[PDB]
Amino acid sequence: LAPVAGLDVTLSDGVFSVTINRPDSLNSLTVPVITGIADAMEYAATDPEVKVVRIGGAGRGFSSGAGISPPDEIILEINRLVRAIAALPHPVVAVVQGPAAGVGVSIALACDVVLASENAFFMLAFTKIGLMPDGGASALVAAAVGRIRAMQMALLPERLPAAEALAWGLVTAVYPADEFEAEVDKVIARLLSGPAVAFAKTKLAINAATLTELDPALQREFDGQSVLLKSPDFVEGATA
Amino acid sequence: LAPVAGLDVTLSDGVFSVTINRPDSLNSLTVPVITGIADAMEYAATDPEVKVVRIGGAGRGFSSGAEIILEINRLVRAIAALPHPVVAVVQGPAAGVGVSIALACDVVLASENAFFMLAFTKIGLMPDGGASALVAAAVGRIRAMQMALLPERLPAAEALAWGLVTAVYPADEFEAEVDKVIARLLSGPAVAFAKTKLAINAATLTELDPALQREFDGQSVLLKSPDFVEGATAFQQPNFTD
Amino acid sequence: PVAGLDVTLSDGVFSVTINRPDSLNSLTVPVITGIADAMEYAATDPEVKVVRIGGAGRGFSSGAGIDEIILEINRLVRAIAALPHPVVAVVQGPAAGVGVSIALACDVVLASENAFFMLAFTKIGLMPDGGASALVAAAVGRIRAMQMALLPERLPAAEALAWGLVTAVYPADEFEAEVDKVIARLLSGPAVAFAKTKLAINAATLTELDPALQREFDGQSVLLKSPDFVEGATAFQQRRTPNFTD
Repeated sequence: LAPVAGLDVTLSDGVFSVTINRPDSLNSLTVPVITGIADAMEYAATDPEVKVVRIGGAGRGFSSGAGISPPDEIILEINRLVRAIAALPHPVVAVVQGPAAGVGVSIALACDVVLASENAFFMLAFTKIGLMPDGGASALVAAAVGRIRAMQMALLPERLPAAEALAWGLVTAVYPADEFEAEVDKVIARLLSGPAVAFAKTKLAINAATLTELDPALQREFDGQSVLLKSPDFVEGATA
Repeated sequence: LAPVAGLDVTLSDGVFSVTINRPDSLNSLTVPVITGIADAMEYAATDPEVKVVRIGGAGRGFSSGAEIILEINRLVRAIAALPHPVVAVVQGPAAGVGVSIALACDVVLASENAFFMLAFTKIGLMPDGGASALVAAAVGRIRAMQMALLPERLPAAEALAWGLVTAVYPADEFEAEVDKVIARLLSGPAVAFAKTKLAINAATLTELDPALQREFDGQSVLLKSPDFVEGATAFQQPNFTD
Repeated sequence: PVAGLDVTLSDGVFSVTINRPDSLNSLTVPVITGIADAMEYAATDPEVKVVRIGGAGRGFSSGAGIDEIILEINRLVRAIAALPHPVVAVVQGPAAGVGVSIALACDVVLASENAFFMLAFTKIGLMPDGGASALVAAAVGRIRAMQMALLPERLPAAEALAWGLVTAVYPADEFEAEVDKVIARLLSGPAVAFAKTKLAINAATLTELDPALQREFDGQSVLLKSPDFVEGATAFQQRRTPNFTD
């Protein structure tokens, strides 16, 4: 597997771990990073040494989203990345220690388990800069919290705090910020000692029932974002 | 756009507003005025100076609800397909299809004072307006059955906790908070909002159109059945047997 | 006529009560076959207006006792979803594994404050069956379904109400009387509006129930005849931590 700058990928004791490490950019994502994540997830599905996956961010925040600083390519890699999380025949754990915004939220909600810090908030930032949701957020969000709440995060984006995310059913768990790394470790270890084949078949089955709209949604997002990206309102969006 | 008795429609500042004005019926619905809402929503879909749509009711209540089915269905598909944010403004009770109209919208803003009730079943009918899908899509299947089979006035605050409503305000802050939200929408990117709303609807409302059809087929039968007669009558002044 | 299972019709009220209190209303194949047959019977019979499932004594059902088991689970679950009457689950205590699936296939779920829910399958090396891969998410959404399934915990009634998983919670000492009120109110309601209401919501929300049941069959078939299952059931029998290796 090829190494990628701003991204640490390690496999230890069946825990495939993928950490985005651009702590100066608040873990914003660039095409070659999105691409390495996609590659790693696709890789993880093929390696019989993998039992549990974990994706997270170093520093203060999980990810600020796609780097706001050819255009269709970013959308295609983001889509290829989400498909790969959703297909992966193991438990995927998103470790959300700080803020997650735009695509960061989508990546996390493509995952199977979402572990939040009291610190963390979530924001579907896209309309703030003249874009629409990406990475399947058109389905992934509503698949967890329902329609009205999805519509709300997307048209009236706001820093949704962890405690509220959990009460909406958007995250699996919230730990106090001083206990977070320890509680996350206990979750990974419980999963690591679980029935690997039953976990695989359970994750795939819930996803086949709850994500029948993922692919259609990725097709629309590609169609829609691709116009919005090459459009005037977004040039203004990125300026401010 | 033809003016319609019992309905006010305005295009001020890029804000398309539609208000049911029959505060004596508690904003009850008829063919002519349903038809009007429907026409106006279809109008607002292509008028290139519209940015945000707004449905609401005069006075105390939002709408107390009810051929009539078909025009309701046309109304609902028009909300769902409108390529702008449509906002439900619910200052007081919303009953029957009134609930369905509000839930078809994309943002539901509610007063401390507001209440939602799907009480078709009390009078021998089934839910309408796509409620057999719109409710579940927001709050899931178990809560949806509860409202349909065990109807109860659902105060705004619980509705919010469930997640069928976007926001609840105190009666005395209500209109001001509503206008901040509208104003917030007006400031936003109009094409990105249109694609966002339509994308989210395509993911969540795949069962809405078939639901409109099954409802039409079902009410049709139930509307010309004893249990409706008996149920309509016992509200006027029930013993159901079908 | 089935051992461990009482079926009764009253004044339009078809009760179905598992009676293996000793094992917390465990489910054998004969008995699963029974509830299934009973649910199918109740769709034909014009005297039936409301249907209640429950289990005797402390528990509701601890699920499958511890292949045809799955085919019949599936039959049962389809029979409940297809039933043109309100079907009520009366949960006075623990619900585990397919016990939960059965509850969640119902239309109305009434719980005691004593009750809890747990998708146990995974503690013993199985996947969710009985449509649980569709039915749980259909009520509470994907993140929560996945949590219950991958990190099973005893989810107490009251937290199940907040999630949207059940219709109502009652204090234990008030539970039986309250169930009765809800049953009677439904008895008094219009039967055909109810039937159509039920089926319309089911048809909008359970679009994936059938595909789920199929996947669950193909998946459990493999898992039940695997080494992780024996390790799990044994370890549960022994009140012991399992060591999985598959």
